[PDB]
Amino acid sequence: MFEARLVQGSILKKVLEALKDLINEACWDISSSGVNLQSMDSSHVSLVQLTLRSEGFDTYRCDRNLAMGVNLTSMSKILKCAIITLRAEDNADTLALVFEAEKVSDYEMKLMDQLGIPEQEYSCVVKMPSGEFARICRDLSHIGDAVVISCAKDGVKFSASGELGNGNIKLSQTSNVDKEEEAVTIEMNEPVQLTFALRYLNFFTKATPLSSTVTLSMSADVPLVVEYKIADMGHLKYYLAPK
Amino acid sequence: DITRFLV
Repeated sequence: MFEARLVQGSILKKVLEALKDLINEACWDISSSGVNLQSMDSSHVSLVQLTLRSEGFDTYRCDRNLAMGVNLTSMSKILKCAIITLRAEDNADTLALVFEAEKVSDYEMKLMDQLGIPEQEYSCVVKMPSGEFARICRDLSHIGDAVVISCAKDGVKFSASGELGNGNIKLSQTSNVDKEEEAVTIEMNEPVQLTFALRYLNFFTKATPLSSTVTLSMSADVPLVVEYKIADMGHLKYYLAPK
Repeated sequence: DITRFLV
């Protein structure tokens, strides 16, 4: 059976908001170690990977591994009604959500009824403020359907083109940095230039409230990895296949 | 297509 308490309930609200628009239904893989979610979108262009470690929770019990098919819109709606306790019995078709912050609200959510990316190094890795990255993707999606991302040691460029015209955004490698989190840091072994659908990047930037920082990992002819840290708990990775 | 990258 599974039982976990998260005093910072807000994290779980944000995680769901970051996911529900891209993924309707997913299998939450729960173990002694923590929570795992891996799932592709219905159009098979992208894949999300969530990790929430057991140590990120206040209390946590999982006797043995169990998987729960979760409708993410339903869980979002339930989480919209929120100290959180999650509880699933053995052999059950419901997850129980018990909220707090005398008043107690109990929600019983109905449950529903293989393929993994290998681990690799990347030619070109970019760290930047997450708001800056969200803004860039939002802006450029008003010019075209796709972004060309060019990653070199001195900077990263984003370019779109469409009916109205074209646009180029250049961010330099930051230098005299005041705060760590406002830095634009690039680690380049090989330069890379690849094309990605902006519709999907704007799905990914819904994870912005989780983290002040986003990490972009690229290699030639392989999927883009967009990474958000979940402070003290884990991470959320989005993978996006190139055009 | 991302499937062709997944093992």
